[PDB]
Amino acid sequence: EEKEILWNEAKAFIAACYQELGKAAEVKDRLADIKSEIDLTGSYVHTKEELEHGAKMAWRNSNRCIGRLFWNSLNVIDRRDVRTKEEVRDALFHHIETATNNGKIRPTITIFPPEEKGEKQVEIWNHQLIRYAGYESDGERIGDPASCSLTAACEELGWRGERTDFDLLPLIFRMKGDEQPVWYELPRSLVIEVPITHPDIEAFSDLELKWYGVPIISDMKLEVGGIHYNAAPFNGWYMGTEIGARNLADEKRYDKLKKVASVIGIAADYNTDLWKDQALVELNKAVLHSYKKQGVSIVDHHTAASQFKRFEEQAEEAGRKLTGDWTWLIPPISPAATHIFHRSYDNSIVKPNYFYQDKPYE
Amino acid sequence: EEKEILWNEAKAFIAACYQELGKAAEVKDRLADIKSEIDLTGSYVHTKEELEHGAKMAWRNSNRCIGRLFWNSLNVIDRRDVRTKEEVRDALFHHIETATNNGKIRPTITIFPPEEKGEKQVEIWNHQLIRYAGYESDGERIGDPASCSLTAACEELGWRGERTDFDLLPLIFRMKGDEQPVWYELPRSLVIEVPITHPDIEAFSDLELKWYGVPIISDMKLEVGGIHYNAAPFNGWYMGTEIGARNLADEKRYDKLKKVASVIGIAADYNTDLWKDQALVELNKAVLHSYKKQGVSIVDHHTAASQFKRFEEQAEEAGRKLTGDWTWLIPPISPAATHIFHRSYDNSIVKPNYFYQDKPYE
Ligand code: HEM
Ligand code: HEM
Ligand SMILES: C=NCc1cncc(OCc2ccc3ccc(N)nc3c2)c1
Ligand SMILES: C=NCc1cncc(OCc2ccc3ccc(N)nc3c2)c1
Ligand SMILES: C[C@H](O)[C@H](O)[C@H]1CNc2nc(N)[nH]c(=O)c2N1
Ligand SMILES: C[C@H](O)[C@H](O)[C@H]1CNc2nc(N)[nH]c(=O)c2N1
Ligand SMILES: [Cl-]
Ligand SMILES: [Cl-]
Repeated sequence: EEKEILWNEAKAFIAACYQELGKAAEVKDRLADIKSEIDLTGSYVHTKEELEHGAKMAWRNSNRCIGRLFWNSLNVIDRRDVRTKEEVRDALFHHIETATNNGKIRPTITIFPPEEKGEKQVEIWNHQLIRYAGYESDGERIGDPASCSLTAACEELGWRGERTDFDLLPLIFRMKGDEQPVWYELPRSLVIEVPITHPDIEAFSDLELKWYGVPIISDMKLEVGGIHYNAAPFNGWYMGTEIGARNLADEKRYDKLKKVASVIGIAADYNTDLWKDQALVELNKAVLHSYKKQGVSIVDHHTAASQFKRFEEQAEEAGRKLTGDWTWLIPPISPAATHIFHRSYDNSIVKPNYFYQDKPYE
Repeated sequence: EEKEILWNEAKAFIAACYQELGKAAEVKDRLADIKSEIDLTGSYVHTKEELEHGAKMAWRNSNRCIGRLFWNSLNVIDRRDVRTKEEVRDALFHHIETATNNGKIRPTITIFPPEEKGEKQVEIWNHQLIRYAGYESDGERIGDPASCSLTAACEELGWRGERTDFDLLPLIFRMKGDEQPVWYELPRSLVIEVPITHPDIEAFSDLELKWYGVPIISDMKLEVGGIHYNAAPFNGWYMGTEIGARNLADEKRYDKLKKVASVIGIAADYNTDLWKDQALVELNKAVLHSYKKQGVSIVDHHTAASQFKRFEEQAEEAGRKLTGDWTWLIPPISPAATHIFHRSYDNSIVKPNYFYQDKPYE
């Protein structure tokens, strides 16, 4: 019956994928070979064309993503050939390098061997390949609280963080047949960081804020035609709000709004002064300004929303249903200033897609 | 069967209402009289206590409302005795006066006779008792575009607006047995308006912006225990964002953000400058400052969210399920700065409640 779910998903994917690539006449024969392959082996292997397009379809189907306009230009790196942790490590190093591209970020996905019997070949522990550590001890909070549990896990494995507010977490992943994951410290030369300054508030640098250049989500599962690629790290460029309105602003993150209000010279005493709102705007202006100044790719929420409007228009022209999660698509600042706020979206799940999966820690 | 829906709703309402008022032992007898009344008359008449509490329950059940903490302090005016348009007019005039309360706004509802056979005794055309007219002709747009259709309707009835950007629409309602609605010009002495100034940007007054003091929604239907009060205008005080981030900001409303950016001395050329976001903050600061300065009640979105958190806490303590519409509860500026953004809400509809109903114009 496991050979039935896989067979059904495969038929749906191959038909759709080959339609879009204009290879509709080759569906019948390809479906034949797959049918035999599932019978004989219990699974099937995607061609590079299928895998590449499947990854692109998956991004296109990500309801929560505002940046889906450029789904078809995704850079897909096929690494189903890896067998050693050294190979996984170097593939992850390479992903960071090519995606970063000296600041001109290339949306990229590196695809590792898929689950077999639901048995993972490679199991990545990082939420993102580049992320800051977090510590909580004796009322003392350091770094990114979102990373507290992974950090403690890494420190259980012999790693020790310097306990700055911006410790780079090591890459940590487990190979099939190993009981523990291994960890590799990130070469700093691969990691671009952006110091946060303000275009006209000189004192903003006193906050000593910074963030990393490329968000590379590495703990989600890519599903393509019944095949579960549990290890397939992917990246885009940041939307400024992710950093300015969430990462550095949330009380359960870096919680910097009070300090921003201070350096911009406004009181943080009264709700009616809207000091949090003002601090959010200046901080988000600072983030955008800082990334542009260092020549690292970034998009503001207005421009991103305009691009998403075009994605909507493109979907209609192509005859494809549009799906989306309104609650995630709206930016966390001035959402009513975007068209997204003023329309509704069908939150139906279409495959191929990227999914949450259980963590091996916590 | 119409006597069945009514009977079922009545049983559910009376039981619940009398539980909450601690009059549980009187349910059986009250349900008896109602049962006979429905048999004999085809409907039933609420006691003043039931009507008052039903209106309060309805507010408490309004999923989209962030101000529900004060549901139990609602001022309920029972006007089921009205029979003439002069009486309706004076009741509406009175509502404006008492709710305004010289600026110290009292949340108030005036309840008119309910539908009979679904036949309306009184039919209010206004969306709000106080609202600005809107005009669209020859590429010339004046006033509030949201009011374009009602304004044209009023001008079909012999009314003529001065075509300022802030023409007060007349009260317009239709009595049962009349073919046309009547209209009465609002006495200016009853209407408080607030000129919009900025606490430290003196040039802000050049925009000549203003808004009315009290939002009195007058086109929704109150449903209590099977009884349809189609005419029951109600009001609270404004949350600043309604005016600053929507009414004066929406492109399909007053569309003032470009002009705000000008008077606050920032460029409106680049999305990356976040000029819309900055303009929104200053405009919303101006609104709050202006209402406080004139001694007209208003609440900022942070304070309102804190109050709503208490409503959530109060609901749990009372053993009542909480319902809400996340998409409407989140404020249109800095929503992620409120707790509302970071939790989910069950959007189930509980009666008593306030409902949309079809308009007699358009
Ligand atoms: C090219 C630049 C991109 C931008 C600006 C962008 C923007 C965003 C943003 C702002 C979010 C919300 C993140 C959050 O609230 O935590 C998001 C979610 C998401 N994006 Fe994108 N994105 C981009 C590229 C991509 C790529 C390349 C993929 C994968 C192929 C992708 C897949 C997703 C997914 C799966 C989510 C939802 C994750 C979740 O459910 O938690 N996006 N995107
Ligand atoms: C006391 C001050 C109050 C504040 C600050 C407040 C705040 C709000 C706000 C901001 C909205 C959203 C409006 C929009 O987006 O168009 C809302 C919706 C609503 N409020 Fe309140 N409210 C208050 C009192 C009341 C009262 C007295 C009632 C009725 C008894 C009420 C019932 C509702 C209803 C029914 C809606 C939704 C209307 C719709 O679905 O379009 N609220 N409230
Ligand atoms: C832990 N935060 C929730 C979470 C969980 N699991 C995956 C997540 O991904 C968010 C996400 C995913 C893809 C992105 C692509 C580009 C971008 N700028 N941000 C992006 C953000 C977020
Ligand atoms: C036409 N705009 C949509 C709409 C339709 N029908 C009713 C509406 O009511 C919004 C509403 C309702 C009650 C309120 C009470 C207080 C307040 N400050 N705003 C309030 C706003 C809104
Ligand atoms: C599409 C969406 O339902 C619609 O634009 C809503 C979004 N949330 C809102 N929330 C409030 N308070 N008021 C509104 O008018 C809207 N508009
Ligand atoms: C409760 C709600 O689902 C949750 O807080 C969501 C709201 N919308 C969001 N939207 C984005 N883009 N990112 C988030 O983390 C969240 N949080
Ligand atoms: Cl992030
Ligand atoms: Cl309004």
